[PDB]
Amino acid sequence: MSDINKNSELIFIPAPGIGHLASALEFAKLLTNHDKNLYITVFCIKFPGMPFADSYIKSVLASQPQIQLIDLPEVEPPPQELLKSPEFYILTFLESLIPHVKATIKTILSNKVVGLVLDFFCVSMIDVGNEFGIPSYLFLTSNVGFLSLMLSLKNRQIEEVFDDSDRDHQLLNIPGISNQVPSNVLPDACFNKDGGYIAYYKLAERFRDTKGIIVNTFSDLEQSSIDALYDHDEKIPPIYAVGPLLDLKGQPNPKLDQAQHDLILKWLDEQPDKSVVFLCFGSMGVSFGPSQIREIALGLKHSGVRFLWSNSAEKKVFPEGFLEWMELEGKGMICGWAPQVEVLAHKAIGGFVSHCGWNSILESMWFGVPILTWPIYAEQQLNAFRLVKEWGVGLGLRVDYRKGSDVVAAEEIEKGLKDLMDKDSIVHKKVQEMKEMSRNAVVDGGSSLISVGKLIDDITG
Amino acid sequence: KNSELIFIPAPGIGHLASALEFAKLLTNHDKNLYITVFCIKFPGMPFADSYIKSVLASQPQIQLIDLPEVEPPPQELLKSPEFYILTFLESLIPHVKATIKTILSNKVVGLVLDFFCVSMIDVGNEFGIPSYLFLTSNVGFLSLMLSLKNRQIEEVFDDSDRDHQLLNIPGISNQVPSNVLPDACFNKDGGYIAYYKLAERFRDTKGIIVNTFSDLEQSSIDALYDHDEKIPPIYAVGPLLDLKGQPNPKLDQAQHDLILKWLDEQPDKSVVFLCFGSMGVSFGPSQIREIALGLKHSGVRFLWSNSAEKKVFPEGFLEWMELEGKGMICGWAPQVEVLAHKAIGGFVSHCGWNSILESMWFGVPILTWPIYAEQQLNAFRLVKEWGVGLGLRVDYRKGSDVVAAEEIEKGLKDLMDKDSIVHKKVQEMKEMSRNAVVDGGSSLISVGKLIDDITG
Ligand SMILES: O=c1ccn([C@@H]2O[C@H](COP(=O)(O)OP(=O)(O)O)[C@@H](O)[C@H]2O)c(=O)[nH]1
Ligand SMILES: O=c1ccn([C@@H]2O[C@H](COP(=O)(O)OP(=O)(O)O)[C@@H](O)[C@H]2O)c(=O)[nH]1
Repeated sequence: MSDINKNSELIFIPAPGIGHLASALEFAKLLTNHDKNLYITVFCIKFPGMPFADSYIKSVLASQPQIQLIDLPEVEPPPQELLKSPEFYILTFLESLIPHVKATIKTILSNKVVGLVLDFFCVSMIDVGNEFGIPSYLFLTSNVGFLSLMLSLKNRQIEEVFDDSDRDHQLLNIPGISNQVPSNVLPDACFNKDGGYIAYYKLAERFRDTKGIIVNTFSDLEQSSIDALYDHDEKIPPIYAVGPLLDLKGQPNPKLDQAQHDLILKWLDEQPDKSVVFLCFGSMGVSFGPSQIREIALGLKHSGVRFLWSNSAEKKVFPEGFLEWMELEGKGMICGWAPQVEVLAHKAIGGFVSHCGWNSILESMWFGVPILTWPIYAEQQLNAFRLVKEWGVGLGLRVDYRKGSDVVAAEEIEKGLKDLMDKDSIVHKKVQEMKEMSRNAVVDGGSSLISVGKLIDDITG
Repeated sequence: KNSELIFIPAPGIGHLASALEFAKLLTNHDKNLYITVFCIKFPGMPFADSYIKSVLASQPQIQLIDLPEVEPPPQELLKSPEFYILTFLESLIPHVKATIKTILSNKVVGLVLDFFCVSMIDVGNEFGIPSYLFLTSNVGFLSLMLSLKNRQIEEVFDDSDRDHQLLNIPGISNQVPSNVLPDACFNKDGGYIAYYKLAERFRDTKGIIVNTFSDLEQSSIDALYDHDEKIPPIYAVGPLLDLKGQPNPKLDQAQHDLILKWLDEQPDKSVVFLCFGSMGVSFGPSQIREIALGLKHSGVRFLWSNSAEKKVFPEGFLEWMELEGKGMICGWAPQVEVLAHKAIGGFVSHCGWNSILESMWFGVPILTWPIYAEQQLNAFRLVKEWGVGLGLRVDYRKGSDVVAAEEIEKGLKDLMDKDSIVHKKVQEMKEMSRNAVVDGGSSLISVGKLIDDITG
C-alpha cells in the first residue's frame, strides 16, 4: 500500500533542439535522483529537418530506470512562409501536435500521473492536460529576466507590438529586472509584427495557468528578481529555482568526429593556462555573413590571442592567407561544432566570445570563464545586457546586436578581446565569485536542492 | 558698351573652379562683358589664392575680390552640412552688401549666385540688381528643389520613413524612390530647412543656369516649363569642365608622374579607376578591406584613389600590388588626366556631378557608389534614366552597412564586360557631350541667349 501510495508520474513535453532539451533532460534526472518513486515519461517531438533525436536524448539519459521516452508521430510542418517569425513558426508547429499529444496521453494515462512539465513553447498543451484533470508546470530553459518580460505582457494588448521606432533610446521598467531595460536589448519577437509579438503574447498569457514555474537559474543569481515579481503580482504561481541544470559531459554530434574532438582538447593541452579565447555562437548552425567572418578573423589575428573558433563558414570566405597562417603557427583552430563544456572546463580557456544563449552562459559561469558578449537572437540581447550591466560578470562587445545589425569591425573586436583577456579585468573577481555561487547552489543543502525537494513535495502531495 | 556681372560662388575651390570656367565661357562670348568673382574662404581650409591665379590665365575680363573672413558658425551645426554652410553664407551678407556697394556702377547688370548663395538675392534686390541662379548640379536636382514647395517647412519627408515610398517629381520622368533622395531631405537637424529656404527663392531669379546639356536633359526642362509658368528661363550651358585639373599642390609632380607612368604601362581600356570626390572622408576600415578583396579577386587592373591608412588594408594586399603590378593606390588624383588616359576602361564613382560630366566627356563607363549630397539621385538617373552607368548601389549613404567584396567583384566584372549594354550608350553620350559646346551646339546657343538676356 505504501509503495503504491508513493509512486508518481510526470509527463515531460520539452521543445526541440539542444538549448531546450539539454536542461529538460538534466531536470528529469535531478527529479528522479531525489525521489526513487518518481517516474517520468518524456515525449520526443520530431522537428522538421532537425537533429537531437532519440540518439541524443538516450545518450544524455545514459540509463535511467525511472525515465522512458515516447516518440510523437511526425506531422506536416507549418508553411515555410511563417518563418517570417521563428517564434510563431514554432508555436504553430507545436499546437499542430495537440491531437497527437492528447492521443499519446490517453494511451499511457494512469492515476499516478500528477502533472505535465511543459517548455515555454508548449504551454498550449495545458488545455490537453486539463482534459485529463492533469495540472501543468512550466519549465523555463531561460532565466527570471525572461520570465519577468513575459509576465509584463499582461498589462498590454496583443495588438500593441513594441515600438521598432526609436528603441535606440527607450528605457522600459520591467518588474523583476532592477535596471531600466533599454528597448534595444529586447528580443526580436517583441518587435515582430509578423507573428513574433503575437506568439510571445499568446504563450505568456498561459503562464499563470500553470501550477508552478520551474526555472533553470539559482537563488544567488536571481532571488531579488523572483522576490520583485511576487511583490508586484501575487497572482503568479510559485517559482522554483533548481539550476544550474547542465550537461557537463556533452553528447556526440555528427559535425564532430572523435578524432576532431580529441585533437581540439589536445591542442588546448599545449596552450598556456587561460591564454585561449573560445568563440561559439549557439547550435543553430547559421554563421555570420562573409564580411563579418573576415572581420572576426582579422581581429583575432591582430589581437595576438590564441583561439578556438567554432563556425560553419566556407573556406573561400576567409581573408587570403588567414587559414594558412593559422595552421602554420598553430596559434588558432577552427571547428564546425565544438565539445563546448569540455572546452570551457579546460585550463587553457581564459575567455569566451558567446552569443549569450542561456545554457552557454550558465556553462561559462559554472567554469568561471569571462564572457565578451555578442548576442544574436531570442532573448540573448537581454541576457547580454544583464551579464554586463546587472551581474557585472561580462564585458560588452555589443549588447544590442541582432540580425540586420551592421558588421562589427576588426578594430572593435580586437579591443574587446584585449579587455576580455586582461588578467586585471574587474569582471575577473566577479566571475570567480559567480563560479563559487553556481557550484554551491547544487551541493547538498544548497539553494537548488532545497528547492527541488520542496518542488517534488508539491508535485506529489 | 561694357556690362559687369558679379559672381558669388559657394566657398571652396571646387565651386570657385566651376564658377571660373563659366566666367571664361561668358567672357569668351562678349568682349564687352566683365566679371567680378567674390571669393569666400571656407571656415578653416586654406585654398586662399593658390588655385585662383593658377587657373586665372590672366583673363582681362575677369577679376577676383577676396571678402574678409568672419567667425564661422558653431561646430554644433555640423550635424547638418547644408545648414552649416547656409548659416555661414548668411553671416556674410553684410560683407557681400558692402562689397557690392563699393564697386556698384550703372554697368552692373546682375548677380550670379551659387545654390547655397541664393538667399543673397535680397542683397541684389536692394541695389535693383537682378539675380541669376547658377547650379553646378543638374536639372534633376533643380526639379527636386522646385518640388519642395508642395510640402511644409517642418515636413522632413515622412521622417525618413523611406523604403518603398515613391515620389512623383515634375522634371523627372521616372517615379523617384524615396531612398535616393539627398541626406538633407531627411535631416531634421537643419538639412531640410536649408534646402527649403534656398529652393523657396529659385522662382525669384531672373534665370536659372545649369551645368548640363540639351541632349541630356531637355525633356526635363520642357516638363518643368509645362508644369509651372512661374519658373524663369533655364539655360543649359554645360558641360563646364576644367580639362587641366587642379594644378596645385604643384611641386613638379612627384606622385603625379608616378600615377600617369603606371597607367602608360597598362593595356588600353584595362584599368578601373576608383575615386570618391574631393571632401577627403575615407570609407571606414572594414569597407576599405572589402573593396581591396573585391578588386583583387575580380582580376581587373585598377588605380584606386583613397585616403585610408596603409595599416587598414588586408594583409598581403599592399605587397601584392607592388609585386604583380595589377593595381596601385594613390591619394589625390589628377582625375581629368586619368579619365582622359586610354588605359582607363571603367570608373567607380561617388557620382558627384563634375565627375559624371568628366566621365561622359571622355566616354568612360561608371559603376555607381554614391555617398552624399544629391549623389544617390545622380546615380539613380545614370542607371535608370540615361543607362550610361551600372549600379553597384544607388541608395548608398553615410550610415549604410558595408558593401561586401562579393558584391563589388560582381560589379567590377560587369563594368569591365565589353558586351555590357552601357558601353554603347557611353560612346553616344561622349559625342553628345562634345557637340554641345562647339559652335552651333546647344550650349553655345544657350550662352548667346543668356548673355543677350543679361546685357539686353
Ligand atoms: O558548437 C557548439 C555549440 C553549442 N553547444 C551546446 O549547445 C547548447 C547551446 O544552448 P544555448 O542556449 O547556449 O544557445 P542556443 O543554441 O539554444 O541558441 C549549449 O549546451 C552548448 O554547450 C555545443 O556543445 N557545441
Ligand atoms: O582625387 C580627386 C578627386 C576629385 N577630383 C576632382 O574634384 C572634382 C569633384 O567634383 P564632384 O562634383 O564630382 O564631387 P564633389 O568633390 O564636389 O563631392 C572633379 O573635378 C574631380 O575631377 C580630382 O581631381 N582628384
